[PDB]
Amino acid sequence: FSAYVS
Amino acid sequence: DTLEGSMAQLKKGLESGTVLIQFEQLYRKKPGLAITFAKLPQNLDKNRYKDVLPYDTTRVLLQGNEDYINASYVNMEIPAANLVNKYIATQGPLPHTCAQFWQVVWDQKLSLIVMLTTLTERGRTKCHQYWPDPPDVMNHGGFHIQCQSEDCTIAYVSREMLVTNTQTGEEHTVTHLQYVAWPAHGVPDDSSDFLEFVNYVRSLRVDSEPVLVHSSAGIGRTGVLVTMETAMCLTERNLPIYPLDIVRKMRDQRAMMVQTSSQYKFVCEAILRVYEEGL
Repeated sequence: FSAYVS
Repeated sequence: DTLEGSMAQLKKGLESGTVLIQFEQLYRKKPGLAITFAKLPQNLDKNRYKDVLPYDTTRVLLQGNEDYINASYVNMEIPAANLVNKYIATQGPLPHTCAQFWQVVWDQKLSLIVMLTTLTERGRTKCHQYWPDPPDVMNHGGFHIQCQSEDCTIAYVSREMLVTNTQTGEEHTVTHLQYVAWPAHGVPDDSSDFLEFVNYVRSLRVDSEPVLVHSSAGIGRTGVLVTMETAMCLTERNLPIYPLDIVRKMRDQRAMMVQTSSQYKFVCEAILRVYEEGL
């Protein structure tokens, strides 16, 4: 799952 | 202080650089607020982003229904005006969370949805299309959904949706506004389109009733919108505006609202603009 802040 | 004083301070703080320094000091998530349900195994893939999760205390619960949704109540009080602007702030629905999304709209009979994202950006999906292209009809979570009209302006699309509970035949209508000129992690492509849009959303409110606002993650662009609506309400009533306090009060209810310093700088400059226009 990805991070939004990245 | 006064509206006049708060604005002198904002103007000086933007030239001084201290307004941004203090924004970068502010916590992104309120320390000590439990985030547990969002991290349960059955709920992890219901979050579009691993780091954007609702607090237990303000997460939206479905009526008579245990299903989790990544959505938060965000209420902005202006007590010196006996006023509360209610929101439900949420992420862009995933293919398998559209049923829960529409269930929130139905539970609370929400009449207004504000979507601050395009469906895709740079070949990547940012939000599932949870409504059908007219005239098609769509099934979600035991609701039939159709788009009764669709009209594109410069910066956004206005759609009217009909939601039908299939078992009862009861119908509900919803206005849906999709702002398409505002990239993730960035500022609106045009500040004047943004300000007109925000005032338009204000005019479509029905008292007591939350506005459902979402983007991709439901924190960056949604935070800027919520800040601006709050500031507009305050400026019209000659009440002091402290954007840092506004951002903090949002973050106490949904973590990370207003994502970047550029977004914060944008909204502060827009607040000064509207103040200078109102005299």
